[PDB]
Parts: sequence; structure tokens; C-alpha cells
Amino acid sequence: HMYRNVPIWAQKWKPTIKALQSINVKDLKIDPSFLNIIPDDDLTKSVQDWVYATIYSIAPELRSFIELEMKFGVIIDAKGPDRVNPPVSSQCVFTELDAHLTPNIDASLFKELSKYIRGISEVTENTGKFSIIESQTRDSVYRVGPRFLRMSTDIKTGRVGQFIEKRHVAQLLLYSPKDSYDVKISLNLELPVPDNDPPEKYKSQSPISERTKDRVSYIHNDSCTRIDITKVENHSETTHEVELEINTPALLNAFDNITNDSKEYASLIRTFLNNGTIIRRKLSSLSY
Amino acid sequence: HMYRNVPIWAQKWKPTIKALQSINVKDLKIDPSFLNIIPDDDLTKSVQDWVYATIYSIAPELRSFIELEMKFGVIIDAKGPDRVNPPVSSQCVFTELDAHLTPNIDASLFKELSKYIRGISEVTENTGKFSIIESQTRDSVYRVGPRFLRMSTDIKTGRVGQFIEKRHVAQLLLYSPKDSYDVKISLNLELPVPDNDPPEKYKSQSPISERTKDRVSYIHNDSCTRIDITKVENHSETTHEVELEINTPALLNAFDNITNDSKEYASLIRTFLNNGTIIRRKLSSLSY
Ligand SMILES: [Mn+2]
Ligand SMILES: [Mn+2]
Repeated sequence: HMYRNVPIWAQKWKPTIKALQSINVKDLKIDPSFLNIIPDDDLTKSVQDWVYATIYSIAPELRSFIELEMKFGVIIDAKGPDRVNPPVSSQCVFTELDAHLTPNIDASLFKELSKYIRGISEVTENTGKFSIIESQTRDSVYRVGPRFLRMSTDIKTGRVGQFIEKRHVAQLLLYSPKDSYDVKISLNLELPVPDNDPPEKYKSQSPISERTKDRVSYIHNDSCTRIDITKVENHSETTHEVELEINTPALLNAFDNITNDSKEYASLIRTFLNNGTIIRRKLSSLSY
Repeated sequence: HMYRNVPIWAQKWKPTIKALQSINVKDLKIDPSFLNIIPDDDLTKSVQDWVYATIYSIAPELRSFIELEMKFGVIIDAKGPDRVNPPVSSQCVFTELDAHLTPNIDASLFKELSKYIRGISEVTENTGKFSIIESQTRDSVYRVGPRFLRMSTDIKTGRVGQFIEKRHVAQLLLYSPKDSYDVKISLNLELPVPDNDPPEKYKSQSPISERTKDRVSYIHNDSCTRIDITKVENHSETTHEVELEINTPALLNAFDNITNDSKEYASLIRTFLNNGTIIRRKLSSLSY
């Protein structure tokens, strides 16, 4: 899995992702199971299998450009304008052809969640636990033939900080009927544009889409997660975006150690879902 | 909640069920989340909320007769003969008007899981942990006016060991689309018949349904669970019935301590769910 890439429909080893063992946590008053293991719940094994399939798909030489992110919105299907409404009542992977999710929560919950995360970062108990970056960028997209190169300019210093071809490799919709928002898990590739310099061919022609991004990012290094809260202006339609990002280097690293020590990858994935749940449930609790 | 009962649509205090805390388990290489807790998944929460609401709806003096169990089958809906197939791919609470499950699995899978569990009970590591109970009983159902009384005779000594009215209070269906069988959770009451003795009124008249039950019981006391493996002759259609049950006493006891210490209840339901998932995943790995 570390030196080769194999399309999902052709993959055959699924090295086993171990369940947590009844560890050293207060000799429990009750055994967790008759095997004394905690089985992963389905949805977590689903994520653990999808991420693994999808990284394995991609060429090794491309995996450092990976971005695994979770974003909130509402799932909408091909026929109706409203939130889907399958006959289920706890969060699941959602798989209907042409179901889609546009990253976008209500402004007031958006302001309310940002206050809450600030608040948590500002607790004296967590003064060394988050790192906050504020950042305001204009993202201009140039079509070439055709492929789209995303140029990111920041506003506070006209510097041209990021020039990529962003590719969406895969996505999983998690229909979350107990919550006011569903989530989209996206596996993207941020491909670095080569020598074709940002300034010399593009800072003279007309982008086909420009997006201003006002963001605060909370990075929680001990859970390898970064929360991004962003107002984006679609040059002008506005969206409120809430995204959790898992750290690519530690994800890469744990994915290369799957066969020898499955626990690292299985805990990273659990941790990412754990965070996205806090989020999701806090959004719903402000909705009431 | 311990001295009163309120109908599910009228309830208002849902006492918080605490999320596991990152306890003394191997100073983890990764934080569980940015709050240092593990949020319960949505399925486990759901079952948490439904078992609580449903207990609470029952009168205190009836609570000790509660039977809370899981069973294995396929969920069929009102329109068609096959397994439902809503657009979802991980296990979730399913809620469709008139979808039902009949407890029944394939008999070789049955024979293969019951060799699986007896093998685990016979492992040297678990020599003190299971208790096995074989029983053969014939269950006869007398209608009175109208109510259904269930009289159980065992076959190896014609004694009339159990006379009761079984009432189904509630149920929840867990649509399991990664597994070969889905699962029903049933919260029933086993009301013992008053002085109207079994012998003197009914051991003379015509039962409306009679069921022979060949059963093995594996009782795993430290995870407070009992597995029942039962062949049943429907006097004669045969069905193979795999049911797991949480211990009533321990359940009532954690229920009564929910406001003071949530952990006891949270732990028991998780344990229940973990043993379930163990059997359901064992079944599925035998169908392949
Ligand atoms: Mn991102
Ligand atoms: Mn039972």
C-alpha cells in the first residue's frame, strides 16, 4: 500500500483495522464486550475503509498533496429543493445518486459557533492547545485549455501565496437526521502548479471565478485537527463555511503504518470523527 | 424518573448521558477530540435516548418485569418481500411505517454461530466467564376473553414453569446494510399472571398457538449479557432465533442512578451494543 496504487474496484487486501482493546482505563465496572474489545461502530469502520481505499487509489507520488476535510451543510437530492428525508433516524453514510451537499450554515449559528470555539480556546485550561490564524485571501481561478489553476492572493500584503490545481478525488455524504446539518467528507488533491509562474501569465488575464475568504482557523495539534471557520464571498453571494481538516502528514504516516500497527490510523480516523461530532452537535444545540 | 412514569410525547427532562472521558488508557498518542472526550456515536446515543424514554414511560411497579433484548433478522417493508434497501450504507435506526422484522436466521449460520460462541466459552482464557444453560420448553398461548397468557411447560419434566402475559412495549429496528442480518431491539414486559393458576383453568383448554423451543443460553455475567440460541417449532414452521438480552436488574439499577452518575447507564448500553455488533459481524463473516 505504500509503494503502489490500485483502483478501488480492483483492491483486494484490506489489512485489518483493529478494534480498541480493553485498555488500562479504571478496571471497568462492566466488561465492554464478551471478547473484551470495543468494536468500532459501523460509520467509523465505513470511514476507516473509504479513506484507506481512496488514498491507496492515488499514486504514492501524489499522496502528499492530499487534503481530507469534513464540511457542513444540507444534503439535497436530484428531485426536490429540500433536505433529503430517507426513513432513517441516526447518522449514516448516504448513497443516492446525484445527492449533493453545498458547504453552507446559517449566519447566526455561524457567529454563534465561532464565539463558542473562541471561548473554548480562551479557557485557561486550554491556553496551550489551539493555535489561531486569521487570514483573508482572494482565490482567483484561471482555466487553461481545460484545467483550473487556483491562485490565492492575500489581502493584507498582495503576496501570491498558493498556486494549485485542486482536484476532488472522492466524497462521502453522512446524512445526519438528528442534527440540523449533514456533513460531507471530501478527499481532494492540492496539485502544485509547476514552473508556469503565477505572476507571469495569469496576473494579466480574467479569472472565471473569484472568491474572497475571511477565515479563522483553530488548529488543535494534539488531535491533529484543524477547524476552519470561514466567511466566503462568491464574486456577490455569501456562504458561511465550517470545515474540519485532518493533518495530511500524520494521515500519510499512519496509512503507511497500517499493516504493522493499525492502531495509529484507526485512532486518527476516530479522532477526526470525534471532533466533527462535537462540532455537529454544538451546531444543533445552538439551533434550538 | 424513579418514582413516576410519563408518556414518551410528554417527557421533558432528558438527563444528560455523559460521554466517555479520556481516562487512564495508555496516555494516548493522540487526543480523542479537542474537548478531551469521546462523543458517543449517534446510533449508541439514539439507543441511550430510546431505552431511557421507554423505561420512563413504564410504571415504576412494572419496571422489574422489563426484558430488553436484541434480535437478528431481516427488515421487510410493507411493499415487497425482500430486505429493505434505503440509500444508506452504514447501520442506522430505521423508521418506515410498517417495516417489520421476524427473528430468523439461516440454520447453518445458526449452527456455525453456536459453535463460534461455545468455542469462545470453552477457551482457557474464558473458563470462568460464561455460564451455559440448556433448556427445552413448550410454550402454550391461551387467550382469555382479550389478553394472551403464555404458559411454558418444560419437556424433560412436565412442570409448568412460567405463566405470563408478554407485552411488547416498544421496538427499534437497526437497518444493517454491511451485514447479512439486521436487528430489532425489543423492550417487552413479562407480566406474571396472578392467582388464576396455570393447572386449574388452562391445562384443560385449547391453546391458540404452541411453540417448542430448543435453547442454549450463554450468560456472560461480566458484560451483563445473555445470548440465547433457540430453534423454535411453530406448531410446524421452524425459525432459528438469535437474541441477546441485557440483565434487567443491572439495567434498572443504572436507570435509577442516571441523574447522580450517568456513567453506569452509558456503559451498560454500550456494552450491550458492542456484544450485539460482535454477533452481527460474526454472522456476516460466516455468510462469506
Ligand atoms: Mn481545506
Ligand atoms: Mn428474552
